[PDB]
Order: sequence, then C-alpha cells, then structure tokens
Amino acid sequence: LPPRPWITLKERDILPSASFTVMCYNVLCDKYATRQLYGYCPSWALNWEYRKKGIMEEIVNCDADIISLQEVETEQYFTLFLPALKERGYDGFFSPKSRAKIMSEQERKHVDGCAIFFKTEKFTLVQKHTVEFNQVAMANSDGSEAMLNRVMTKDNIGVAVVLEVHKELFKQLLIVANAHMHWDPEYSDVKLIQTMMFVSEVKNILEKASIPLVLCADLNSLPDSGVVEYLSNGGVADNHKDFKELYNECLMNFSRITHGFQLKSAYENNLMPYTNYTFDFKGVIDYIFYSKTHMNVLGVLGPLDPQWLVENNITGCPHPHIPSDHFSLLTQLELHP
DNA sequence: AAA
Ligand SMILES: [Mg+2]
Ligand SMILES: [Mg+2]
Repeated sequence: LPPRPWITLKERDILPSASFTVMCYNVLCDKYATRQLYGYCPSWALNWEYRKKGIMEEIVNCDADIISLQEVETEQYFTLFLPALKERGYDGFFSPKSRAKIMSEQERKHVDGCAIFFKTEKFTLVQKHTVEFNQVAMANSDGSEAMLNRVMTKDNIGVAVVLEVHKELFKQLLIVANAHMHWDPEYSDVKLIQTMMFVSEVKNILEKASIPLVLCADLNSLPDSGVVEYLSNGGVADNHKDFKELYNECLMNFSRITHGFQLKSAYENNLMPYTNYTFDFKGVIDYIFYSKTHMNVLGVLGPLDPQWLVENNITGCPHPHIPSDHFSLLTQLELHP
C-alpha cells in the first residue's frame, strides 16, 4: 500500500485567514457489506470486526479538522466513532435515516446515517440540523404526483452544523453540511430534487443564523450530472433531462431553477478518477463543495496509485487493505473573514 | 443503500 500524494493547488497566505482540512468519507455500513454485492472480497475482510479497524485507521490518519461521514450505523456511532474521536479532540453530531419508520429495537441499532465531526479546539457548535428529504418532499408536493410517488418514498437525509470558528485561527461562523442521496441511477430526478431540497433547507438554516458553506456529500451523481451542474453553476434549467422530463411548479418551492450560493468542488477537473470503486461501477460520486467567495482550496489528497491497484489485481473494493468501496476525500481549505 |  503506497501513500496517496498530496496535490498543492495554492499555497498559504499576509491577509489574515484560517486554513483547515475537511474529510468526506462513506464507510460502507455493515448492513450492506454483503457477499452478493461484494463477492470479490473475502468474508473475513468484509466482516465489520475486521473492516472497522481499517475505517478508524483511515479517519484517524487523515486527521481532518472537519469530518463528514456517510453510512454510519446508529449503534456504531455511539459505541465506536464518537467515543474514539472524542479521544482525538472531536465532538460530533449524528442523525439516522428512517427515524419516523416503525421497526424493532434491534433494527433501529443497524440503521445508518450521516455524521459530522469537528475539532473542538478549532470550532464551537452553535446549531445542529437534520434535513429529512422524505418530509421536505411531503410538505412541497402540492400537485405533482411524481413528488409524492417518487421523492417522498425515499428515506434519505442530510445533516448540517453551524460552527463558530475560533478567532485565534486567524464571531466568524461556518456552516458544514453532509448528505447521502438516493442511489438508483433510474432516479436521477430524485437525486436532483433531494439536492435542491438540501441546498434550500441549508439556505434557511443560514438565514436564521454571507456565511461560509462547506457541503460534503455522497451525491451518487457523476460530474456530468444535473446535480453537479446545479451545485457548480448556481442552478439548472427546470427542464434538464435529469428530471426525466417528468414537477415544474413545485420545483421552485426551492428557488431555470437556482440557488444563491457560489460553490466549487474541491476536486474539480478530475483530480480523482473515481471516489466509488467496485467491480461493476467506478466513478466520482462523492464531493466536497465550498463557497468560493470566502475560501480557496490550498490542496487535496490525490488518488491511490492506479498502478498499485492494477499490480495487485484490485478491480473493486472493499479489499483486505481497503476497508470501504469508497475512497476518502480530504482537502485543505483557507477561509477569509 | 450505484440492493
Ligand atoms: Mg454504499
Ligand atoms: Mg454511494
């Protein structure tokens, strides 16, 4: 296993500014780490008792100031992620999917969700928020049968925290948001709508709290998609093909459909060839977006050496040496007040 | 949970 290379994009700055790093990582929850989907990885290496060590080691060694995780299993949050990262100087916020859904005690422990951790020496938690996409869809369906049938029926969520950035690093506020969108490629419309919902709800948090945004997400969307275009260009045509020409009027409950932020992906221009890496599918579907008005990217952690993967005949993850089917993103950012 |  060779070290992943750091890529410098700009060096540190004279003007007073704070730099900090952000990790975005889908850990692959145990529930979904099955032989069926991951036949090519041996059982002992899929198993959570084994994989959780590689996943902790990954998060520890990245050592980011802000960590956004997806597929964090409820019980693992409280008994593993939080108490171990507390020992490293972090506090955290977590919310599970499916909160409103009836299920046994046992099943409730295994439901996964999104978590944001932050170094308490650098940041103070001002507010925490959960955005349940099923609920925002319900509230915004009026008319539109697609909303209710296609969107409200997906249990996805994002979380967001409002953080106070300690003055000494330079009340400076920062919002960090983390989401995990629906997966199914036949549902490009749900992915885009969940993103519009997440962004507009994030804007609302912002009002009630101009203020820098860091947006981490497993978007399940390629760089060419309607969702990436929407996030990167401040908006998208209400007739974009990703709507499956299937919405209109209800779309602009979150509003050519537009958002106010000015965002760039930390890894734009293909700095990694894929963030999800399996036998059947490899592509960039995970992202760290930041407000380009307040922040520059100083650098990113580059991809694992493609030559190393080929030499070891690794055509999909997880693998004995790679504990998730996603690779972590890690970026260093510089914030100007 | 690019079931
Ligand atoms: Mg997954
Ligand atoms: Mg995914």
